Amino acid sequence: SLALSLTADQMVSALLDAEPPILYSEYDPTRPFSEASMMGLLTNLADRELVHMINWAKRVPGFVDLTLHDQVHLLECAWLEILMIGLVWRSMEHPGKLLFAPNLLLDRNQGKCVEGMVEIFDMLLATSSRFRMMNLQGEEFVCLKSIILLNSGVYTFTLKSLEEKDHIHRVLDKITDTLIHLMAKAGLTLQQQHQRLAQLLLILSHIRHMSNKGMEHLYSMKCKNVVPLSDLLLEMLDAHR
Amino acid sequence: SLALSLTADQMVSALLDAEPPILYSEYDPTRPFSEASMMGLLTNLADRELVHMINWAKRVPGFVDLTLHDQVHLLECAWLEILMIGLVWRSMEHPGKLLFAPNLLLDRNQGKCVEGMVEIFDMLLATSSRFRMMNLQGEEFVCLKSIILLNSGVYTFLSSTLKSLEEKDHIHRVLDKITDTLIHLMAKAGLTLQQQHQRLAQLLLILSHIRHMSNKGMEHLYSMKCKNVVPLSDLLLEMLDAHRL
Amino acid sequence: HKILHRLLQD
Amino acid sequence: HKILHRLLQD
Ligand SMILES: Cc1cc(O)ccc1[C@H]1CC[C@@]2(C)[C@H](CC[C@@H]2O)C1
Ligand SMILES: Cc1cc(O)ccc1[C@H]1CC[C@@]2(C)[C@H](CC[C@@H]2O)C1
Repeated sequence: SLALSLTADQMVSALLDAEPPILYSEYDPTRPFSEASMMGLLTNLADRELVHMINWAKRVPGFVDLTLHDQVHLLECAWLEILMIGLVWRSMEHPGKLLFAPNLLLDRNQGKCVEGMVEIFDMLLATSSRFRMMNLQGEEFVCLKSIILLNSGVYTFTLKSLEEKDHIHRVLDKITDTLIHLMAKAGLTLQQQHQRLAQLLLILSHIRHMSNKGMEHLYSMKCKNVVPLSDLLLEMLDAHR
Repeated sequence: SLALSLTADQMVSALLDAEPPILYSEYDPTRPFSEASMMGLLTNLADRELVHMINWAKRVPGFVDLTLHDQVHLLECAWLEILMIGLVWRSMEHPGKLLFAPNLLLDRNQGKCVEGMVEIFDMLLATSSRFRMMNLQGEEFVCLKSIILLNSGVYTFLSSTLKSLEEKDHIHRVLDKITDTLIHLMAKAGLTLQQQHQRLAQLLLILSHIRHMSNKGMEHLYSMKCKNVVPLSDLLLEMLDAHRL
Repeated sequence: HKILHRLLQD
Repeated sequence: HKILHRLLQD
């Protein structure tokens, strides 16, 4: 409630204001990259981004309306998707590169340093290329990221409960209204509007895919003692198994 | 070309006509289930459905316009998603049950008959409940399934080369047509402009969970294969081996 | 060639 | 412990 009262413009500004900062890596270029060290950098970064994500989620209209139990489930389910969509957004203006941080800009060949990671880099890069081709806007991005937060875990929640799901879907609908409203303002025809809406939402399917693969990769790195994961990271990873 | 000229009504009837048949299980209802016997039934079914899926895919407008290689990629990536959305659709009017076949209607507890499968049943059932509450229509279903075929694997196409970029753009053109079709169906149902957009978004976001179920199912099927619980067909094995995990 | 390859032609 | 649970409260 109140989130359902928000106008399209209010929804946008709220999400824009909630945006988390861009963090720096602890990358030291005095030592050469190893599979272990690169995994260390990336997971260290992810861990610090998580803390900001959690606080970002609280500023997403309607999120704090949910039970603490449902908030946990949503973030547990969507955290890697959210990290990924932010990554591809940061990397849009860097063709062939992934901007994990202003001081950490990696190409696919650097992904080869870690076993099985380049396949994930390739997928992320293709997603970044797709966004670039669609000329994705900042306002559209923040809408997509909030959709991922609310949608990814909603299907895996009976009691009421049934009310938690309905509230989530109401807010999702409001963001749909917001996206369309944004496209209309941008001058897109009515037809172009629902076509672009579909294009953007279908990309979330590939982002889900990347998350699933990334979770399996991160898990295998853990099970081989390649990198020591933070307690928070271990718990987020544990939620998917 | 060709598929891009189709009208909204022509797209619907084309998809409806292309629909594969509902196969039966060999299940002998007189004998109780074992872990092995149920996996055998389910995988035997999937194997036979795959043969029909391949011929259905060729009847999806624009699909045969793609190179043989690209058709392969799309099916390899989307096969389990396509099986799953079919399952949830068949099970829509059977709350708490998964209608794998008219003679194989399983409830959630029978998913426990196989190690780790009940969690996958739960996800499929929740998807069927969501479809049921949205009152998903047959014409909408066929649109969603074709979208999965064309969309799921398009992002992993190797770009570069003229032919490849031409393939991706053809796929997206056709995808736009199906979107036009979905909207047409909703406008025809009397939904307002705002309702159409909301419903479209609702339908497409479900495909993200369907992708999730496929990824999980693939891992489970792979685990079953390795533990040698069930002998998988050569076809099923190659489709599973395309996900290389 | 794989089985899928063959079925897509036939 | 549940760090996520706690972080959400803080
Ligand atoms: C995508 C992403 C975005 C970030 O802002 C930070 C980190 C990551 C990834 C980087 C690659 C991984 C270390 C894991 C997932 C799969 C790999 O193990 C996290
Ligand atoms: C979803 C589905 C739909 C069908 O029309 C047939 C089969 C299946 C599943 C049934 C469960 C499994 C045997 C695998 C995937 C995960 C399990 O191993 C295939």
